[PDB]
Amino acid sequence: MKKRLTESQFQEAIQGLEVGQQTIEIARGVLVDGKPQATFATSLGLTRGAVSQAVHRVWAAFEDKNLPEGYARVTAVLPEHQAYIVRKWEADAKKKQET
Amino acid sequence: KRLTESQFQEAIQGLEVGQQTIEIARGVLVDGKPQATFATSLGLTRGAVSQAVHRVWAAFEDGYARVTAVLPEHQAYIVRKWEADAKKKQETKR
Repeated sequence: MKKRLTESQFQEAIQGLEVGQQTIEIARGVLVDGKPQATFATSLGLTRGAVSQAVHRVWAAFEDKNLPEGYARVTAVLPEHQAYIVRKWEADAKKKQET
Repeated sequence: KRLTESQFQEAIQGLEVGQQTIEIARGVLVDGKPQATFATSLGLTRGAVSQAVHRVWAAFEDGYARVTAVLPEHQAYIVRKWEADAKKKQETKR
């Protein structure tokens, strides 16, 4: 990452999305305001996983609408060395997209 | 087999599930009720119930990191196979 969205991108993300208002507020706070997830867990009395779950739903909604040709979205838990390779792949991807 | 409420609380913190999953897991692992009671009461498959209980138990039992990325399809498929091969390894390990 970082994983960020403008308000305009955020609206596109939730456009026609089945999602509750609390999920939206957390998602907004994390993705467009840039706040850490742990703060929303503490303030709202939610587990860190519930918060992560809310952020992911909106982020995924956006990406699924903005996948370049030949690309796909993945979320997965991986041993650290594999996570390292993914980051490299992600960075390489981004440079090509930019170009 | 079983968990304390203290252990239960600890195990559910990182889980991305709905309250139903959590409540089934409490009933089975903390209060000790059979799984089939929840499949029957709620109208769930036994698989959905076993999966709910397992997620919570595995969280108690268990060099890893969470990644989220958009990649060229060939790499996306590899991540999914890695994840799969990793969970079947963590299934046995020994």
